[PDB]
Amino acid sequence: IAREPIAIIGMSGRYPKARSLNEYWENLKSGKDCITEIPEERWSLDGFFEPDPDKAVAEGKSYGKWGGFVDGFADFDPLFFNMSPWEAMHFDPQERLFMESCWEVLEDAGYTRQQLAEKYNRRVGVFGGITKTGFSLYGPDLWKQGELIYPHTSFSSLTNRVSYFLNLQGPSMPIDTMCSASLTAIHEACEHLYNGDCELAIAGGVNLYLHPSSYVFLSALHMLSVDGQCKSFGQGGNGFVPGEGVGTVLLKPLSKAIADGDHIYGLIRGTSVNHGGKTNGYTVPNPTAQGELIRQALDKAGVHAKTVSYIEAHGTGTELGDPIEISGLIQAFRKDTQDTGYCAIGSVKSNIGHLEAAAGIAGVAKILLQMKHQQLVPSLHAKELNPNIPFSKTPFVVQQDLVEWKRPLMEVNGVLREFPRIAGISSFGAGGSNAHVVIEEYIPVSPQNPAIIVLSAKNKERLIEQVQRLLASIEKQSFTDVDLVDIAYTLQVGREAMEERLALMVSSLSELVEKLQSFLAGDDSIADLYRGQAKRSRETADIFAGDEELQEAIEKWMQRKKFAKLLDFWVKGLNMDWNKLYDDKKPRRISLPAYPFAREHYWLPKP
Amino acid sequence: IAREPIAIIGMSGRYPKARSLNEYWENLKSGKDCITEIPEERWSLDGFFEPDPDKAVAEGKSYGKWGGFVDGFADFDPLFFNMSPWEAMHFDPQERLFMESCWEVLEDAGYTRQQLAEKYNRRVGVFGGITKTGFSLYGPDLWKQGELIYPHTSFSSLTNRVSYFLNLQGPSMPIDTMCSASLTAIHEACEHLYNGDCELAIAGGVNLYLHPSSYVFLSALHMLSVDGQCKSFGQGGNGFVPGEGVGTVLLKPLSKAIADGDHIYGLIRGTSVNHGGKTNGYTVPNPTAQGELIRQALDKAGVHAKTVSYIEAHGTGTELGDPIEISGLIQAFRKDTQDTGYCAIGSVKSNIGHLEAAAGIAGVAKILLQMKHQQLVPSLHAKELNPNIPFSKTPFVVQQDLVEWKRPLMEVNGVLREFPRIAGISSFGAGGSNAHVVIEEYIPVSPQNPAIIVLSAKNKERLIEQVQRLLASIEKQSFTDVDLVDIAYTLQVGREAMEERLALMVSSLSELVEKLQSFLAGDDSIADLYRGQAKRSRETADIFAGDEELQEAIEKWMQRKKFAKLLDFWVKGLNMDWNKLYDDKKPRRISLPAYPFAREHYWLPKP
Repeated sequence: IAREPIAIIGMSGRYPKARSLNEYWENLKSGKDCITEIPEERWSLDGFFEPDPDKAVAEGKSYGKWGGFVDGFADFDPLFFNMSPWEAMHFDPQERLFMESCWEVLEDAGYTRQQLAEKYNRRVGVFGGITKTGFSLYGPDLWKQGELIYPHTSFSSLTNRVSYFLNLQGPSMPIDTMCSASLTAIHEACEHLYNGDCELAIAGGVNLYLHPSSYVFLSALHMLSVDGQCKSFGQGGNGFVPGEGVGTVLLKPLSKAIADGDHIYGLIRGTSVNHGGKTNGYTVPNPTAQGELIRQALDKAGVHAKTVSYIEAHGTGTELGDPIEISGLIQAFRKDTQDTGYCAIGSVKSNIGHLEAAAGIAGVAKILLQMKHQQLVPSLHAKELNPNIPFSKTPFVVQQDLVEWKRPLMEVNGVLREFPRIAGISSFGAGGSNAHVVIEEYIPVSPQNPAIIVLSAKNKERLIEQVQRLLASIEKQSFTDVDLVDIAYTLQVGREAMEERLALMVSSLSELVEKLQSFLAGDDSIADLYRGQAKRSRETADIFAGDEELQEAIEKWMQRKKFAKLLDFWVKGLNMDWNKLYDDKKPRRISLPAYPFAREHYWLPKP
Repeated sequence: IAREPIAIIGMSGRYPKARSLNEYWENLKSGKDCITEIPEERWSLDGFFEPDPDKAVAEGKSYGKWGGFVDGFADFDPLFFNMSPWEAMHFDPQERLFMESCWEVLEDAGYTRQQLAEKYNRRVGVFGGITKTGFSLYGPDLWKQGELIYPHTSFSSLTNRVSYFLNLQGPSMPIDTMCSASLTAIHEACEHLYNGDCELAIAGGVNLYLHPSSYVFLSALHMLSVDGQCKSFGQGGNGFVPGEGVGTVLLKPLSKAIADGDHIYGLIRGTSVNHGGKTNGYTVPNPTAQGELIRQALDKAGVHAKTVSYIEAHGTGTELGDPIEISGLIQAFRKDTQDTGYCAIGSVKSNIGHLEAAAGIAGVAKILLQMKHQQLVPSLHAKELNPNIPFSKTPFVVQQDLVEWKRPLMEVNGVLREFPRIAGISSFGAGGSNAHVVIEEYIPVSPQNPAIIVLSAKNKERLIEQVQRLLASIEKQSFTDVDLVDIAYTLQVGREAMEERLALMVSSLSELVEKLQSFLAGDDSIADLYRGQAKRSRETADIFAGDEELQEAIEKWMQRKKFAKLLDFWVKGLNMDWNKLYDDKKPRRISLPAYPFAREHYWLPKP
């Protein structure tokens, strides 16, 4: 029997040359090649790089010097997370990026820690894909010099730190199935929702290259392309090029997501995992296993293969792997249809490289953005196709250009019928752990009644950045006055009230823009704008909170639109339940910029 | 609604001073303290050990020099696993131990890879607890000397290698929730059985200390006892002492285990996991979380707390942790009963130390052995109890001596009723990931018709060891002629036929003993005993296998008891289906010694 879909109600991500999901989409749309040489900051090429692959292996060197790298890999805001600068240095940057990403995904969804505790009794799971080690390798040389620095990678801490800080009591565990880690995390997250182990789940992954030995080892296994490219299904695919990233999604069963008014990116209709079993080699993929995997996900989802219109392939660009992936796909698909050339296929690995543990979540992000903008983006390095793959005899055509993503038409029974946009994504671990996920698009003020816009951050600098980023988002998302109430509501209930506070009473979006610009310009005496720190009136604020009579008065202030007094108190530290503003019709939560973390650089000292 | 229990149909384990489960039990029964100083083989104490704890931390040293260590930690039989000696050296010994343990657990259960493929379509999951890194830290010094040796710890490979070699296609993933890893693995294994992700599951864990930095780090966190003991619930508990181990269980739903005639160690009636959420410190356990965890497992199991008669506690022996564990337990228990002093409590950590990832499976092994022998063993270092814990006001009494384990009596409704032996086990990760499992005991030849005893190994040396170990087991398990048919059947269908073969036709157990002893003595011309290699008649054997007419003839040989010809051919490489021996009544599978792997030492070279 079929199960209800899992809604994706929040997403965060940083990928190569894409500090934000908006930049990620722009890069994907334009077919941007995000591969570069290793940054000197990570390590030097001298003594590391040897272009002759066989000589490189003989001399313990790497014949690859290319990768898709994330900017600010060592950036962190430890004060924000109640951590010391010294503590941060001990933390694997991968775990740091994931910490921020998990905070971001709650904010994207429009959730606070308080709401998760009150409404969901903290029943939130955290499933984090991770596989790379190497941070710890810097230890021994530091210890020889007497430094009391113990760099360590704790997979368990990847998720436990998040559960601790966000105050979550659902299952908290890392997923390491190598290259399929983050897609396996999504599978496990969904299954744990289905069996009631939690009511919400964070799923995702992270992948960074921190020590040069990672490249030396991949070279020793001849897994690297000498051309530094993932030529997904293209001629001359000869290995992969490594890549970095971090991403998460927030998951909740569809019926409840609709009931709670969440914004929905898409639906997970089915997921599957398996293992290849005994093949001709430990790292040799199994096309029969892959086909059964895909078929099971389709079956669980209730999806007919003729109605799948995009596949995000594993697609690492290997001579052996790429043709095997297509064999697996057609094995699954052909049980439903013999039709050919109707489904687009691609791989983001052609753009940003092989993100290993984070490859799945990166691919999911691509699918969701393709769904949002209803476009299919190019897949790179395959103008000439792998000649060993007979695509014309399969469902699949490698997407070469940016095009409209059209809803497909299938005959139910002599009647044409439009189907929604459905995509599949595969992720295959080198060790043989496989995962597949089937995703479907989601098809759903005045001076007399002004909006209350609130913003808050840990300090003035962060607050200013918040204002800048909100202004940019308003322009980028092409908001109008119709969106104002949603913006207000999201910032009200979807953001944690912090120390440095700002509040506005506005009648129009244009009004909001103007006052924020005046704020940034240094203008003061701005009409109906309030600034303050929560430390100013803390003793009084605490008295207000605990007191029945004083809370009633605040409620009356809200009922009678005494916003001047109300907003003045809020910026001074008085905490409110902004839901009290709304009698019956509650606005919707939408995506707005997450907290702009301090970008403080924390990386181990030279030995 | 309640779910049917998960049967434990196989178990393997190596623990400190216990190469076998039989030795493990003897140690537990006698209250043996298995803690020793660090073996010189692992690392030297010079430059490592400093008894002043605060001085040790200041100087990057360890104030602990004690542990529960497994013998043969670096032993492996790579040829057996189709691996090279060079390959083995690259493999983390933890992964090696787990590989052998997984092979052993199939054999204990009486399963072959072939049977798993034919009867269960390879739908077998592998869930392996692991958390320790350090093997890789030896890399940098080796690379400076130009060695092309890349020691690496791949959590994913822990399970993927097993899935590959054993040819399994169920979920294959490591579990790292720190100290609760292997108990979490059991939870995940059971849940994956319930949701149909597989039909059988291997669950367990492994834990080894391979690099001294592990102790230096535990010292830096002041987690080590200066007395090198886990004083579980005892006066002066002041930290833990580390410990090593590897263990696995094979799991299958009870109804099917009964149907297939498996031997059952016990029943998993309920399991639970959660996370502590926000506590006063990252490593500070949450008694309320623990109580809800335990209560959920009890609820899932349908177990009333008055009927639980033993708890295997996490019990690490810390000033803060031990009293919190009891608070959590009584919170769960008191929802069912206010009764006191009826349930025994203990921790194997008092015997073998804190096995971290493998602590859970070690505790499970203890519970099952206690159930098998219907005895409760001592818990050490608690003659004087922790004075901060008011045990007399709780259900619990620390087990001080070896005693009969009595089935408890509870009043259902004015009527006395005997209940089966039910135990709970807790495992708490330092990062806050918790697990609890509720386990219940399982309450179920002639010269004219001789038994066919078969043994086989990779070579003569291994075969000889097999014979020795079988003889020892016959004496140890106090078998009689009644057990002969089970022994025969288990060795027939529960063992993979290997290259070096031995077969006997016997009428009595005494006959079996005598002929095996003669074999070992070098006697030849032994009546009704056959020796051979499968390479001898390989070409002919292959012809026999593929041929319909020849197989019919073999079947007739079996039907007409032409064992002389039959056994002569089998030892020469002819493969048979021994089930053909049995018309209606099939004997039961029982526990017999697993394959005696070559003990070849593989450890990295000195830098």
